[PDB]
Formats: sequence, structure tokens, C-alpha cells
Amino acid sequence: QKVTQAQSSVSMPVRKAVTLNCLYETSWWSYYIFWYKQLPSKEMIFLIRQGSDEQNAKSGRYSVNFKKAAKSVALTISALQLEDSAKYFCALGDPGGLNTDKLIFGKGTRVTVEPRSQPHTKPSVFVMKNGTNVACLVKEFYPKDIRINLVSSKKITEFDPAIVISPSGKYNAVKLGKYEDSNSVTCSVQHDNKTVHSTDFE
Amino acid sequence: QKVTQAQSSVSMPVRKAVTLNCLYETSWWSYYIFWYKQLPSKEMIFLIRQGSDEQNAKSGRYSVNFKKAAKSVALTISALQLEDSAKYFCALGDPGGLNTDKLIFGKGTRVTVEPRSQPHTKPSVFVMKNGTNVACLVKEFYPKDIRINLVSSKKITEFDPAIVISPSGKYNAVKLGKYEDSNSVTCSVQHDNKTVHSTDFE
Amino acid sequence: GTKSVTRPTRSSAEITCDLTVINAFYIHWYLHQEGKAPQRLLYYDVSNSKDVLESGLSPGKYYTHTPRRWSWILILRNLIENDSGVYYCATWDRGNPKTHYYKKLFGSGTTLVVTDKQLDADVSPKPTIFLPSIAETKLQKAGTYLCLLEKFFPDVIKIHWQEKKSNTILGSQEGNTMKTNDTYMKFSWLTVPEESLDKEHRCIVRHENNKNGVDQEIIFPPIK
Amino acid sequence: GTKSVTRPTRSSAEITCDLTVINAFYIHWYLHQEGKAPQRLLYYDVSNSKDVLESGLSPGKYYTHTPRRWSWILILRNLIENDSGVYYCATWDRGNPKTHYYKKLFGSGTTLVVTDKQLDADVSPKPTIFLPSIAETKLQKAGTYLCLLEKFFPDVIKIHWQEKKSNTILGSQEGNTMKTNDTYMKFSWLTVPEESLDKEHRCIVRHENNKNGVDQEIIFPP
Repeated sequence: QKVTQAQSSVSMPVRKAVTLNCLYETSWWSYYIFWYKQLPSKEMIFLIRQGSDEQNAKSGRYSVNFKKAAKSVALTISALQLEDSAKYFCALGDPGGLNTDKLIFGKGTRVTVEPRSQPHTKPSVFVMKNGTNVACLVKEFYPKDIRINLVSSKKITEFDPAIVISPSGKYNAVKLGKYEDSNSVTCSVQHDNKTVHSTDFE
Repeated sequence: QKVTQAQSSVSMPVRKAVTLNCLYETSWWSYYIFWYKQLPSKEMIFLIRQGSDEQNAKSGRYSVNFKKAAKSVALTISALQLEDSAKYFCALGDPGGLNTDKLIFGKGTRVTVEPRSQPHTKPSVFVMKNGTNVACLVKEFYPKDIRINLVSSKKITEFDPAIVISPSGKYNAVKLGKYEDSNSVTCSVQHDNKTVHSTDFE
Repeated sequence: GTKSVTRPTRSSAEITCDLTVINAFYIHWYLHQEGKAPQRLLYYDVSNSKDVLESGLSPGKYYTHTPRRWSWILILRNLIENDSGVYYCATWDRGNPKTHYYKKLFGSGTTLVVTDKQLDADVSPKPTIFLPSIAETKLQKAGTYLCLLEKFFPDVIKIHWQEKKSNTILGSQEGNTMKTNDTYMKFSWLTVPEESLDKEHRCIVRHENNKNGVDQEIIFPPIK
Repeated sequence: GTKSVTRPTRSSAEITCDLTVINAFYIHWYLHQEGKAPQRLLYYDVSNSKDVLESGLSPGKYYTHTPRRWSWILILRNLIENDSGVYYCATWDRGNPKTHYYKKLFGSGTTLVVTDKQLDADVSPKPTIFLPSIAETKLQKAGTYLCLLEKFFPDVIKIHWQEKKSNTILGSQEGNTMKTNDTYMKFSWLTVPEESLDKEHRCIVRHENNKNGVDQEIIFPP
């Protein structure tokens, strides 16, 4: 048989609802439908089951409609949450009635949940160091389009800092690197068309 | 193929020589013969190799008499010791010239070595005890035949002697048993037509 | 907790699966490679003790070994670089939620990396402590410190933040694994509120190539 | 130093090799049953990693496992009462005594017993101490004293006597194992010259069902 999952990456805002597609070409009389879940720690969790002659599935926030004509299944989550970002799978039970069977899987539709609208906030910039390598911390900012340049004489290596989401609602960042002149290095941060330095905090 | 060892046990005393017999039937043009040896802790130790076209083997205290026409091989041990009491095996290398052949094994001829002849000696009879069960230790004696006995009003269990060769050359013995009144239990020993008590050694 | 098994070519590996099943009848094995789909590979019946391969798989490649009652293992032989991925373990159980419908419960996975280099011996992570700037505590009365790990192989890693007192792991912020000359490096950081500045706090890593097989311990002195 | 493995019916067993060979191409296995002959069961190809069974032997019965380089194990499936015996390891090498003729070398041997009863739980050798009689020491200026072990299943066991100061094994004397209502029992004795009557002495036993799998050590007061 065959199971198809066309999408490869989706992203929706908080407190909205999503829908994923699963089309299966089968040639049996009775079957069962399973939707799964994998966290980025590689852990597989059973989510919900539809059934052939059953009505529309609904288990909490999970709602499933079933079309026996085109053989299409749609999975919808009512309320979104920041920890709901996980790949989802479509699994076909053939025939789904014995303990010697197997399952066939799709390919996975990863979802991503992004924070909602928040007021503009000024970044706060600090610097800490150890040995040769130095790193300048950047506190909350919104937008996420912040470019940080470190002013020094000898450069060794650069890295892309972070796009990390803090739990308050505003993103954070930490940029690393090492420089030969590690005595005193600062970084310049520009956000919302304005540039904020690091030395002005003291 | 097939390997035959007719004997099943022999008995020789010290400093003597023994000979064991092995008959085989095979249809190869060249072959090898191995003699092995198994200790009571289950260890296999290579002794000597014969070979199809090699002359009579001679390696220390082991020499092999080879009979090509009658398909017979015999192993001779020259001067026996007390540590030569082990089973011996005859093995056929089929054909034993590569790194993938196997061996065909006989059934094994066990030998036993007994001490040399010495003049008579008198046992010394002692008794030790603990709680209920009391043993009587019978010190060095000769010859082996002996009839030790624990005399008491009541008994519960009783075991055979454990006549064992001593490094001196003369046997020792231990008899056990448990008695309801172990306070007054003594050992009476009848050896070499005379009786020895334990109360005359106090 | 997911693990990692690393082996060279022309050798064998053991994958252990850790379910807790009482009235077990069958144990199905799988594989989930990158860009592909999870596919079944064989299965095994408890009562008769027999291996039922799939179509196309050469015999003498997969074995299931039970070392004691209700304990199962999968052994792999003649490793080639296409063997690498994540391996699972399933039974049809009805079940963990204790319902009426047979649903296949899954294990936790194990990453297998088939290498060819075996170049450098010590590929264990190497910590580095960044001491927080006291100027930061002057404005907002909060301290932030960064823990940096470097030179580890493979890329499977774990990060925790302790407080040396309770078995509660503090919520922190995490970076991303980045490859530096065929070896990876990573870092994470935590913020301390003003009320716990005098308390000591701890951070532990979990990597396959830890020294003596035990978790590395990182001890952060309290801020003065 | 033969070991022992005791498993019930309808289960599996592991027999561990003991040789240390680095240039090894093939690894053969043998079985020695009671009253019969030793016969080869199978062998192993190191490079291609393949088992080669024997005629009449069902496939899916013997699997050779290698957990690291130069380390081999035999795993046996679906144990029946006819499986018990002694198993060996062997390779063709030329050789242990620095010889020129290819001659097979054997391992150590491991006894496997298959049970059905599973009656008792405490099946380790229990000790009992015998102090010498006061008469024996005075007349002969020597001491002889006894160790008694009992109620152990299976019947494979070892015994050594130590003097707590040197790592030298003393020469003691040994009885025989006697069956006592589905168990086994055994005793040993050692003679002690008067010059070491003040010293302390030990007796150590190696048995499979020892507590925590470590040798027992028995202390007899001087």
C-alpha cells in the first residue's frame, strides 16, 4: 500500500488551529487509522485513532474528520501550545485486527509555533569573557532581525548566535567567538533602526 | 570414521609403565593421530602427535607404537607418578592438514595410580566435635582395609569413610555422623587383626 | 532517555530495548532513517523463539537475544555505513492507557553511528566556565552565566541545571550543535534571580563518551 | 578452573570462550556428554562472519556472538534436558609450546545443567567449624582441623586453605561429594604444625551460587 504526506514544514501562530493531509491507497475491506507524534528527543507517542465504521474522532483538543470516498484524513488541533511543536505521522493498520500485523507510515509534517504580537523592546547588551574567547550577551529584542558586529583587530572564528525564544515572550541571543586582542572587545547592536552599544550601561 | 578404545579402567602402582590401545578405520591416504588428557577439573592437554608417514614418536615420557597394517596405535607412559591419574583419549585428524578440519574422538581409558608397598603401621584415633555432629579422625595407617566405627546410644545419620592417600605414603581416614548425645561418643577401629580405641589416647 | 551507539566498519553492535511488558506475545523491530520513513524490519515470537525476516533481507544479519525473562535485545552483524539510524521496539498492547483497542506501544530509540576514522582518542566534551560580569547585577539585580562544551563526537548530548540541593532541574536556555572541523560544540546558559545569589548551582552533561561512563559534573561557585 | 551454568527448560544459555588468540581465522565448538565421546557441533568464519552447522542440526539453534575484538560467546536456544554436558572452544595454532605442527588447542570447559525442580533458594555452601581436640595437640605437637560444607546445588565447587599472611596455597586433603536428598555435601581437612598454632588460617570456596558472586572466606581462630 501507499501513504502520502505532501507537506514538509508548517508554522502557525499561537491559539490558532492547523490541518494536515493524509491520502492512502489501500485494497482491503476493513482498516484503522492512527496518528502519531515524535518529540525532538526521538520518542514516539500514540495520539489518536479513527476507525472505519466509526463516527468522526474527537479526543480532547484533537479533532479528526474522515472521508471514505477520496480516502482523505485531516487532523486538526483546537488550541495550540508552545510544546506542541513536533512531527506528526499517519499510520495505516493492515488490517489492524491481529497481533502479528505491521504498520505503514507517511513521512511527517513538522509544525512550529511562534509567539504572538508583543510591543517593541530595547535590547540590553552585556559582555563577559574567559581566557581568549569572549561573548556578548543580548537581552530581549523584538523584531528578531538583530545583527551584531564585534569590534576588534584580530579575528579567529565567528558563530551565529541564537534565535532562542525566552518564556516572557521576547527572543534572546548569545553570540560567541574568540579574538587575539581579548583585553577589551565590545559588540554593536542595532534594532528598530537604532543602535545600542555596550559601554553605555556603566 | 570410527575410533575404538576397548578398555575402560586400569590400575598400576608407582614407577611402573602402562599401555593403552586404540583401533581405527579410515579411507584417507594421509592422516594424523593425537593423544589428549583430561583432568578432573575438565582440562584438555595436548600430549603427542603420530603422523601418517612419520616414524615412531618419542617425546619425553611418551612414546607411540604405530601399526600401519592393522590400523592400531598404542601409547606408553614410562615412569608413573601420583599426578598421572587421568582419562586419555585417541583422536583422528580428518584429514588434519588444513585450518578447517575436525577431530574424531574415542571414549577414553581412565587410569589410576596406587601407592607403593610399605610395611604395616598403626592408626592413631582422635575425635573432634561441634554441636551435634562429631567426626573421628583416623591418622596414618597401612594397609588400606579398615573398619572404623562410632559407638553411641543413639544415631541419626552416618557416612562412609574417606580413605585418602597422604603425602607420607600412608592413608588417612575421616568418618562423620551426627548423634543425639554427642558428649560421650568414641571411635573404635579394627585394623590389622587388632583393635585400637580412642580412650587410650587421652 | 535516548542513547547512542558508535562502532566502526566490519564489526557488530547491540541495541537494547526497554519496554515493561508482562503478557508479551510478539516484539516488532523498526528503523527510522533521515529523509525516509519508519519501516518494519523483522519480528519475533516469544513462545517458539524464532526470527521472521522480511522480504529481501539476507539471513544472518539480525538476531534477537533474550538474556533473562522479559528481557530482549537486537544484535546486528557486518556493519556498513547504510545501517545508521534510529531503532525502536514495539508490541501490540491494550495497553498503557488500558483501553479496549490494540495499539502498538513504542520504545525510546537508539542512534547508531557507523564510522571509519577512529582518529583522536579523547573525544569527550571539554567544559569552559564563563564567570558572570558583576556590572550586570548592578542594573537589574540578576546574574547570567554561560556553560560551553567543546570537542565531542557524536552530536547526541544533554544539558541540565541543578542547585546542589533538590532533584529539580531549572529551566534554562539552549543553543545549537555546530560542527567545527569534524567535531561538534555546544553551549547553554541560565539566569539566577536575586533571591538565590548565595546558593550554589550545578550543571551536568550526558554524553556517550563520558569518562568512566559517568555524567560529567560542573560546579559553579556562588556569586559574591 | 571449570565454571558452571544452571538454567531451566525453555530458556537460553551463554558459554564464554577463554582463549587469547589474535591471529584467528576459525573458531570451533565441542560437546562432551556423559559416557559418550566429544563431538564437534559447528564452527565460525572470522572474516566473513558465518556459522557452519552440522548435519541433522536445526538452524536457529546455535548463534556465535562477538561483543568486541577477539572475544567470542556461544548462545543456545530452547534448552532441553539432553543439552547438559561440557562445552569447549578450539582453534588450530602452531602453537602454545612454540611448535611447528598445527595442533588444535582447547579452552577450559563449562558445565551446564538443565533443571526442572527449582525447590530451594538458599543453595550456597554453608560452613561449620571443627576445632581440634585438646588431646591431639599435647601428645603429637601438631594440629589437624576440619571444614565442612553442605547443602549446595549444583555439585561443582573448589576449596583452598590460606594463612592470612602469604599468598601461598596450603596443601590440604579432600573428601568426595555425596548426594544427600537432592543436594550435595563436602568436607576438607588440613594439618597444622605447632610453629603455626598461633597463626591464623583461612579456607576459601568458589561456587556459582555464592552470595553476590564472590568467594567465601572462612576465618578459624588460632
